[PDB]
Amino acid sequence: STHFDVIVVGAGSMGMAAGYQLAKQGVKTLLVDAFDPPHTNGSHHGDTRIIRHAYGEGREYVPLALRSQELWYELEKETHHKIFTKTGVLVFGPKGESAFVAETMEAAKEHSLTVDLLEGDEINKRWPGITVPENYNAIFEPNSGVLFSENCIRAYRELAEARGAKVLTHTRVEDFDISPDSVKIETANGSYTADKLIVSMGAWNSKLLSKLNLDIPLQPYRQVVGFFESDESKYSNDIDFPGFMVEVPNGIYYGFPSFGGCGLKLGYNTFGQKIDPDTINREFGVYPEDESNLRAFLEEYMPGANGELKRGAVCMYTKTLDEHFIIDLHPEHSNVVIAAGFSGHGFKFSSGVGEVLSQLALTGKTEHDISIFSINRPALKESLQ
Ligand SMILES: *Cc1cc2c(cc1C)nc1c(=O)[nH]c(=O)nc-1n2C[C@H](O)[C@H](O)[C@H](O)COP(=O)(O)OP(=O)(O)OC[C@H]1O[C@@H](n2cnc3c(N)ncnc32)[C@H](O)[C@@H]1O
Ligand SMILES: [Cl-]
Repeated sequence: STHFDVIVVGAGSMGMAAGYQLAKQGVKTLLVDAFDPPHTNGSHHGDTRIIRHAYGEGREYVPLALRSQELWYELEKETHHKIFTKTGVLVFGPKGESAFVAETMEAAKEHSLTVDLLEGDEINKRWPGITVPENYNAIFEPNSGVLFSENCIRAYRELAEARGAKVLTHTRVEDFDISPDSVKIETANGSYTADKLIVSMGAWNSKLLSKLNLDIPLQPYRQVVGFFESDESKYSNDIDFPGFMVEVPNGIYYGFPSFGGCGLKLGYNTFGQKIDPDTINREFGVYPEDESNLRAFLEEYMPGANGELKRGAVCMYTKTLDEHFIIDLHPEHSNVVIAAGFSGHGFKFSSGVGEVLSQLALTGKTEHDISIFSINRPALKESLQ
């Protein structure tokens, strides 16, 4: 016997941010999650997340990256939880052989971002612990950095609840009942109604959006990361070792400097096992590529951080065909908002997306230009049942 103004299904990276934005405006919101955010079953754990401004995936992402950065700084001031550390982010690759590096440089240029350009030995000299061939070039962004993702969701939740938002945990939404003037969700713990619905179930979007008559290609991928014992005199955040995302002949890798001696963290971005969020094996090391792919990179580019494995984590990417996000209203229901397919690089934007989702749910529009994330774009191959 309780109606809400807005219901958010999937209170993760995007959903909890949306809940915070809605709650702050006095909007009666209900957030429902299959677990208890932040948790280790979705796509937000692993402790840290890189945030970049100069965007190699496309310069059209810069505006939202900058707005998100400002929002992260605001969150830092609103909670006791640590939110962001300005490690700066280094991007490098073979000269003339990386579209990612090239677009990163062009994005910085087009938006007048503050960055350093260096190559060959200059990279090795500036950052002891990095060893790249002389034919490698790079762009360093000193003002971007590292976000503590679990703290972000935890802070957004605590703030949202303090303002009246209700969070229903360990409740898996199984179906949706949408009408022209209301929305209703079904769960093992009961049904709820509201005026608007926000759908942000991460990897599970690939299995439940069909319940909304949507047939959009979304592939979940098993993506691991490892923390390795490193030479702290070189890889510690304290000695300014940067966060990074680089492209080498065999793919794209990303990493973080050691924080308080937790060890350098590394991940392989271009490769992962195709999986189902309900049957994925979340144990690190069950595939010999888990650890081998990482050490193959370390022994060649950051030899001093190829020590004993301290910790491992298994997480998920949810890719769209063009690897661009999906942030839009449901084509058949203006009272339903969709957030999906962040394709492995959406957390840094979660703060900004929360704001966008709030605007879409309340007004059906947003001040941000989200055209590249249209649910109707061709490269997506979207359709109905
Ligand atoms: C996996 C990964 C991703 C990643 C990364 C490293 C790894 C190993 N590093 C990143 C980085 O350095 N910078 C960056 O910008 N992004 C990076 N990423 C990607 C980012 O983490 C993902 O894009 C992001 O987390 C996507 O957010 P989203 O909100 O989509 O996913 P979620 O956080 O998993 O939240 C979904 C929630 O919904 C719930 N759920 C699922 N099904 C249901 C049902 N049926 N009912 C109710 N709730 C449901 C989940 O429980 C989850 O909490
Ligand atoms: Cl993702």
